[PDB]
Amino acid sequence: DTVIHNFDFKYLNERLGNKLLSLSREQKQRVNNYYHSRRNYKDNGVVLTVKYLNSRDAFLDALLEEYKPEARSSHFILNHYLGIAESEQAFVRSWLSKLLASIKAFISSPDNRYMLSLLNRTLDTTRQN
Amino acid sequence: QGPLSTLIEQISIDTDWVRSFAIYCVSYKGIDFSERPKRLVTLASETYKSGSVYCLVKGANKEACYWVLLPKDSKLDLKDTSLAIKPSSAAELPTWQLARLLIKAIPKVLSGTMPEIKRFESEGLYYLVKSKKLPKDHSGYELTTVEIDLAPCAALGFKQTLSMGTKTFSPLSWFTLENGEVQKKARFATRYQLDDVGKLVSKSIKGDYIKKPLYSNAKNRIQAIDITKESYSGFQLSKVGILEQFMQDLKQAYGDSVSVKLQRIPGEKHRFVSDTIVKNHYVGLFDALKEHRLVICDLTENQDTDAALTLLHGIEHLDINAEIAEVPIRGALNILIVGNKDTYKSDEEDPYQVYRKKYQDTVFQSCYPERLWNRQGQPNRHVVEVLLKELLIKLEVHTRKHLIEYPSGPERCVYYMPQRPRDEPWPVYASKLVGDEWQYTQATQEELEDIELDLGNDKRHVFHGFERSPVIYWPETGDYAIFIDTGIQMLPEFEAVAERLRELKEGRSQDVPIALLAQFIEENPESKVINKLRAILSEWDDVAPLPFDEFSTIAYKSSDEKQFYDWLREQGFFLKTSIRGQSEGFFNASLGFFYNREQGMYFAGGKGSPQSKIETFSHLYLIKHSFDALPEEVENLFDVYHLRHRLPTVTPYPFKHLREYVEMQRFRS
Amino acid sequence: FSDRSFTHVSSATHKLSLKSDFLRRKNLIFSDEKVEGSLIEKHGLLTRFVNEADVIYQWFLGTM
DNA sequence: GTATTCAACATTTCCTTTTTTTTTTTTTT
DNA sequence: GGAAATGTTGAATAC
Ligand SMILES: [Mg+2]
Repeated sequence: DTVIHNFDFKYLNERLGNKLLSLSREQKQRVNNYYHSRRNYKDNGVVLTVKYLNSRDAFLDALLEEYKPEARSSHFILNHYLGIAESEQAFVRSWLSKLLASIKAFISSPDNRYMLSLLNRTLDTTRQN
Repeated sequence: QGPLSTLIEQISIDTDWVRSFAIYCVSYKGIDFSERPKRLVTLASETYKSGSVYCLVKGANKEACYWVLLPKDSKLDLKDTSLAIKPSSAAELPTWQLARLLIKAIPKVLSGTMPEIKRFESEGLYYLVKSKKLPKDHSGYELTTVEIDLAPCAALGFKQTLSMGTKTFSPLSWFTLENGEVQKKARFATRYQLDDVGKLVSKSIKGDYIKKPLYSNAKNRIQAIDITKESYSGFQLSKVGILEQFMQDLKQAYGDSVSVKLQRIPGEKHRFVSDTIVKNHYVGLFDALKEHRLVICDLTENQDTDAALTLLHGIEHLDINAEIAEVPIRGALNILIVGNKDTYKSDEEDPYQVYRKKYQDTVFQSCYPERLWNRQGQPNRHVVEVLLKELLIKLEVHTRKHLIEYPSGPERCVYYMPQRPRDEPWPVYASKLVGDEWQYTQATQEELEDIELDLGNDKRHVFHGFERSPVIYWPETGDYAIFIDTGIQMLPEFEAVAERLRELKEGRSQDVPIALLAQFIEENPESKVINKLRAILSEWDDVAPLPFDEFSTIAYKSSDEKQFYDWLREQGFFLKTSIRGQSEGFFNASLGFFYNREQGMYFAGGKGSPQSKIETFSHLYLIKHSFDALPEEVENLFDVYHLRHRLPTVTPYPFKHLREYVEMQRFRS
Repeated sequence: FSDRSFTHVSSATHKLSLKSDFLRRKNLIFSDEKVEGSLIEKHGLLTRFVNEADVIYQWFLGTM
């Protein structure tokens, strides 16, 4: 239900009428049953665990002070060694703490083997610090 | 005693302990005064090249010598026979000079002294605070440091103030031309090294930094106090945090043998200003502008921004009616949005200085059209309040009367202010209150001889030097009052704040176990905090302890919230506290208006609750006067909240009006 | 800017009008000193000319 | 390759966010 | 020429 990222289906329904086909409730139920038969998580014991992570400022600060043990303050470590301007510090502390908390929870898990972070920026050589 | 200042109360040094150093007196006596510029610019550098010098400090001007600090077994040796070198005991130096020597030597006393012969900390301590990456295709950083030094005070006698100025360093390569040569003002400059752990910037002849900004005359600034989230890590990167760090470093390097104690200003009377009182003053203030016609004009060449419409919209937002016009109207209040003054090549091309001389009897105010946008482009309301209040002040000047109520000043007094056209006479203008009309004249030369006679030893502040200061003069008695900025910054209680923030950091380092929170749920059902806590525990996992970042919804305002956090602290989790409260009083000396009548000292600060980030220190102002006791009415002159924008002022209100009168006489004459 | 129905917007603060000078031989887009804020003032001539020219051009393409 | 004093313009605040904070593609010309 | 009040650079001094 977006027109930036999709066709306007309010306009298409006005203009095409019933030439805009739609699979019905019975058909959707049949497709739902078919998809369940191929992805039967519940009868086989697959569990989906969801966490919502906010900023972890103390956790990030402890990690930064471990990264550079003899530096003075974690704000200084962020500025100098990571290369973050004074404007970007709060934003980076926000998006970095969540990423690192998720990574730590992934690693400490016993048998998960394959993580995929999805950020907005790429972590290529332009952000090597 | 009172609020804390950068004025130094006592410098205590165990002189017999300085066993650890050898001090020599380098005397450049004998050589002629003409030979002085020939053979003194390199005297510091010739002393530096001689051997293992820690640092040197230029002595008192009448003594005409350099004090040089060396290791205990080291011996100074210069090849010049004209110079006199004698060993000097540590007790012969003035105490503050010896302290300046020892403050300089701190970086190489903390380290291993690195037996390379050219150790040098000739320039003092520079604590690195911020760094900025250079623009692309350049290496290195722009280092923003805070320098700690002692300087004798100007206004006060035989007293010295500890200073915390910002200093910027830039890489030497930035000032090198493309052909490989460095610029004119980058060659022969002292070169600095950044420490490997990144604390200090110190002198090194192999260094890569010089003490210049990236762009000429550009100013960087370190904020005074930062407590934005009670973060000790952000407190450390402020001037007061650097001062606490320096006080730690001083006793690390020298033990208890060297100590610097700051002075507390005696606290007679300290009144505070609430935002409610300021708003009450301001809403009644603007109402006097209704019964005068206000004109907005836009005389910028190539009118492009239509900022005049923005000014009109902002003015009517404060319910003041105004009209836009193509040209200024004689006899009405006029705002002329003009271009920048330098970009107009001639006076007659500038709208400013033209209608100013044309309409000699008309209130004027000017602005640039960039100065009404924020950084996101929205209208800047503070600018339009400032413009309106400046218009009100100038209208009060022209009408020779007060339009709003002002506190009663002293009776039978004349306000004199010299005007910059330096030991030659200046034009001195006067203001005076008779009945309810303000008179403004220009002082005659017959009067100014009596003023200069009665001012005694203080005549130099008014009749000598660049930027002389205005006076309040009492003609029937010959008594005077001069209001002098001492340059002494007034500090908050930085040590107690530092302890509290360290305790909060230590407390917040732990995550709260679920058992404690469930126990508080069980024990205190009447607390209103319980529902938010249950919601948070429901959202949270069942085993992992709760991080402090989840508590951010629960403030420290309600009594139940305070009881909850105090219970957590009793369980061993010091998570939140109050430091901006007036009960603690840490951020006095940055608030309200302090006024010690007995000593003649006063300062002014912000109003309301202390901001989480404070950018400036309030200076201490001193009242030089000839009274036995200063008249009580003098302190009424500071009870105005519109000379400064919604803030207490540090100059009497008759001097603002007199300044505006002098500014009006620029074009009429 | 114009969506061909409403919500017309012009970068000019002014009311750009369109005048034919027969003393010269020129159509002049001259600027009355109108302010950008009063965009709901009288419809100028330059916008009308551009809209009509667009209509005629698209009419030519459709007729093609 | 000096140290110290000092006068001249910057900066932040203001009846209190500047606002959100990126990488990615086919085809004819 | 937003203001006041604070603050720093560069420059001259300069001992
Ligand atoms: Mg003015």
